[PDB]
Amino acid sequence: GLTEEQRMMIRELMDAQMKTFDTTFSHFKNFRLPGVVSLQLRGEDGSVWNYKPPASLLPHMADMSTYMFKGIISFAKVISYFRDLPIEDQISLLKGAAFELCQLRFNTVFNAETGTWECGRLSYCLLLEPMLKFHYMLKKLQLHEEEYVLMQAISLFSPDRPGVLQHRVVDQLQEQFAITLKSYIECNRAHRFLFLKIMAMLTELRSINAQHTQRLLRIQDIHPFATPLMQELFGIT
Amino acid sequence: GVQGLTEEQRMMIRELMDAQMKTFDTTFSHFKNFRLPGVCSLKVSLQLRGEDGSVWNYKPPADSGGKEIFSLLPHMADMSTYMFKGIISFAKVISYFRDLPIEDQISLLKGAAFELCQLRFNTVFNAETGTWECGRLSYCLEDQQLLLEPMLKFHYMLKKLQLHEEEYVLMQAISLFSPDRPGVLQHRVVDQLQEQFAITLKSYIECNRPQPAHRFLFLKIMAMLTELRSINAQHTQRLLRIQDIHPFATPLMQELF
Amino acid sequence: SLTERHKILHRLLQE
Amino acid sequence: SLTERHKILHRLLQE
Ligand SMILES: COc1cc(OC)c(-n2nnc(S(=O)(=O)c3ccc(C(C)(C)C)cc3)c2C)cc1C
Ligand SMILES: COc1cc(OC)c(-n2nnc(S(=O)(=O)c3ccc(C(C)(C)C)cc3)c2C)cc1C
Repeated sequence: GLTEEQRMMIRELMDAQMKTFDTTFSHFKNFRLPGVVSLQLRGEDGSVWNYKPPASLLPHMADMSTYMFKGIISFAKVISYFRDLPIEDQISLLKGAAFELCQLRFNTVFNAETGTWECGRLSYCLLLEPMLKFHYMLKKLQLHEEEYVLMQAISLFSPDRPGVLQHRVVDQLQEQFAITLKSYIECNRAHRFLFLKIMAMLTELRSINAQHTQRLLRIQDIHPFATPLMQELFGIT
Repeated sequence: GVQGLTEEQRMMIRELMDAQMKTFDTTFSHFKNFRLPGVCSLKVSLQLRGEDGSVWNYKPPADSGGKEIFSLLPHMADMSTYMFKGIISFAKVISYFRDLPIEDQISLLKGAAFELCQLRFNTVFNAETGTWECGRLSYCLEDQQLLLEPMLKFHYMLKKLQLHEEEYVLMQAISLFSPDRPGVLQHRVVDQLQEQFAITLKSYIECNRPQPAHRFLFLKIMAMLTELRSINAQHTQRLLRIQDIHPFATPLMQELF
Repeated sequence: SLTERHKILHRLLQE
Repeated sequence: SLTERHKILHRLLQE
């Protein structure tokens, strides 16, 4: 089984996830909408609105991503090991993992049967695009909550992001999170390469991030759509 | 055949056709700033095609009691009000209607507003798809029992007759100049005008429609007007009931009721 | 006298 | 500098 310390680490992460991830999106409010993926909105009363985009959703996506990232910042802030870090490292780690942590969270509300992200009263529907493949591949592994939250930790405490001072401490923390994940898998799951499959997905996800940031910077120069918080994340001025 | 109409009949059809062109925007291009349901036999879904190609779709709630069964009525009120302003204009450009004293103009418009809207709406009704195509808007019926509701049957029946524009416009004239509406002083003049519009319609049909599929067309048309006068009574009664509980009508509709 | 109870109609008719 | 170019993050982190 797992050491008492490993059990405390998983517990701390699971509690942070609970306190900071509203899976029903009940508090996602006042977002922009394209004026009068496809987007579905169910009202409390039974009505459904549907947007089919042309053969402009970006203001809305920016609002969604921003809501997601605020939750990620909170997640991080609840973790003791992250709190102990100097402020500039906290910023550099969050700038480096924001995209990845959002995607991992979004994976947990992705339905592979219907190709839909089910975000409370909202749904996004639509796979050689790497982002869509990632969601299918990651979903096929059928990870537990605890595996997701350890993947988030491993992505957050990456020692090699642009601007990290405490590289050695962060590398140590990453490795303890990885060992706990390896052990969690040994003690609960044949699934003989699951841990490495998880790490390969992180790597792929680190590469989609690069591509997607490049694309979003291009679009943002022509047609500005990003929230203030996104602009900070992208180094936009 | 075509020229089997008197000069006077030809000028009447031309005046009416021209009034219809000037006052019926079939593309609804200027229908703007309407209410929309926020983010039961006549239940429709609503579709909005943006200039850019995108579509928005409203599917309305199922019947879960009420308070939401009328979700679309503010919007229908806004549509109806736009329709009626077009109907007022149509009337206003007709010489015979202009000559009438203002109170009769009001009383005729109060009495026919519903009928003229329906007739105009029939021209953009697609019987194949059960859809009214109103420019970038569409209203679709949900899913043969829809033929129970007299309003729906009317649209399907009227559409099956395949009338020409000129026939629609003469139907509108005949409905507008009804001598027996609640409040008409010039009852006799109005009855004379109604009959000349009916005779022109009969002649128009004689001089343009030889086929067995149009046997009795004129009388079919007149029976449809009569039925439409009766659905109006029923529908006004319903709308008054709904309006007392959940006020939805525009100032112009309130006046008309 | 329907003109007082139908101000908007009256207006639209005068335009 | 890093805190200066990320004022909002900084703020959200400090609460
Ligand atoms: C640095 O922080 C970020 C960087 C991002 O893109 C690189 C994004 N981001 N990721 N995807 C987007 S997106 O292009 O709007 C988008 C959002 C959602 C989807 C799905 C629902 C998966 C189809 C696809 C694409 C954004 C914006 C979000 C954050 C917080
Ligand atoms: C006398 O003035 C009117 C009276 C009306 O109802 C009796 C209407 N009216 N008729 N139907 C409606 S409605 O219930 O909003 C409505 C209008 C149109 C449709 C369609 C979708 C075309 C079948 C369904 C329901 C109104 C309002 C309109 C005017 C202008």
